Amino acid sequence: SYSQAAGSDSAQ
Amino acid sequence: SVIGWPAVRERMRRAEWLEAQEEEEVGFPVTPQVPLRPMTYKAAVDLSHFLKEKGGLEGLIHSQRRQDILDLWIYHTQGYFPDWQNYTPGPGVRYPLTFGWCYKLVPVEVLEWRFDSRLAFHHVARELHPEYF
Amino acid sequence: SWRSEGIKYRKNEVFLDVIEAVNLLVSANGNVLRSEIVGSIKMRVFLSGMPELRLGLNDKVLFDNTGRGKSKSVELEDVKFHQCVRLSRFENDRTISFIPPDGEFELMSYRLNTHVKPLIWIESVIEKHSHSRIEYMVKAKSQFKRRSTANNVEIHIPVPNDADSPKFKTTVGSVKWVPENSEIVWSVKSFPGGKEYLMRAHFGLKPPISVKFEIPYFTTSGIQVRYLKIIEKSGYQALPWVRYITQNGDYQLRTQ
Repeated sequence: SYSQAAGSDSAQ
Repeated sequence: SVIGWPAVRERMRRAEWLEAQEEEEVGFPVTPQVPLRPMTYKAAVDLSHFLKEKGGLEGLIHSQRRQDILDLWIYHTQGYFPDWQNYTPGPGVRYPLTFGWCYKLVPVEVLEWRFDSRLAFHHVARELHPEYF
Repeated sequence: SWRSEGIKYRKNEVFLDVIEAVNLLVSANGNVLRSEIVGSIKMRVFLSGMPELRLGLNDKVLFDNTGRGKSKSVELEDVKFHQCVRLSRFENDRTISFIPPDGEFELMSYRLNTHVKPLIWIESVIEKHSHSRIEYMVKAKSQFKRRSTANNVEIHIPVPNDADSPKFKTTVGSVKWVPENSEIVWSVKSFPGGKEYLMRAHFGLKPPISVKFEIPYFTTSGIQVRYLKIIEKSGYQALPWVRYITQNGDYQLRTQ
C-alpha cells in the first residue's frame, strides 16, 4: 500500500 | 492546528558533563497511507497570517530549538516535511527560502522573527540565491 | 517499454518503490564487521503521452547546496541511474530529471555505509542436552521500532553435518531441519519490533547464521521522496505514489 506523494517542491 | 498553537507558542517562549549518548530502535517507519509533502505557498501564506493574527512569533528571538519546536509541530499536525523553514545565510536580514512564508529574521547576530507581507510576493531569497532554486 | 508518442492511460499515475537491502556481518564476539544499505527505487509508470519528471529526495548534497543543510537529509553514495536520467542536471545541481519509460524499471540505486544496530539480532548458545545429544538455545530479537513488523523472517542456523533426530520447541513460529543444507531454519511469518523470541533445538550425535526478512512501511536510511513532479504538455492530472520496503540482502552473524 502506497502513500500519495507531492507533485512539486512547493517548499523550493 | 488552531488549539495547537498556543500550546506550542509557550513551548517556544520557554526555550532560551557529557552528551547522553542516544540509543535507537533502528529505522524510519512510514505510516502506511498518510501523505507527506513539502510546505506549499498557500499553506505558508495562511500560516504566516495565522501566526501574525494570533501573535507570539513576531519579535521572538530566534534559536534553532525554538524553530525546531515550530517545524515539528507543523510536521506532526500537518504532514509538512520540516525542511521548509530555512532562511538565507547572513549576516543581515535572513530571508525565508520558502516563498509564501512571510516571516524573516532581523538582527536585534541575535535575530528575531519579523513578519513581512512583501515576502508573499517578492521571493527575495531567490533573488539573493537563485542557485538554491 | 521505451516511450514512443501517444502512450495513453485512463488514469495517469506513477508508483515508486523504495527498496533497501541490508548487508550485515557480525563476528562471533558480536562485533559488527560490516554494515551497509543497498537501496534502489523501482518505478512503475502509467503515464500518457510524453511527460517530464523530476524527483525530489532528502538528498544531503542537494540540501547542503540549496541552503537546507540544517535539515535532516541522507548521504547517498555510489548513486547510479537508469539511462533516462539526465546526468548533467544531476551533476550540476543534483536534479533528477528524466522522461520515463512506460511500465516498470529501476530509476536509481545507491549505498550507505552507515552502521546502525542490526535490525534483527541472533544469539545462539550450544549446550549438552543428554549423552551425545546436543542442544541449541537460540534467542532472536527485533531491534527495530515496535510499531513496525518484519514479515517472513527466516533464520538459518547451521548445525553439524552428522547430527540427527532433531527435536524442537519454540515460543513462536516454526522450525524445520534441512539436512541437505545441514542447517535448521526458524521461520516467523510475522515478527514485530521490540520483541524477543526463543527457540530450543536438540539433536543426536562453521558457516554463519543468516537471516531473511522483509519490513514494509519502513526504511533504515531515512530516505524520503519529497515530491515527484510530472510536467506534460496537455497539462494533465497525474498522481505519484510511494512506498518504502526494507529487506535483508546479505545478513550474516558469525557463530565462531
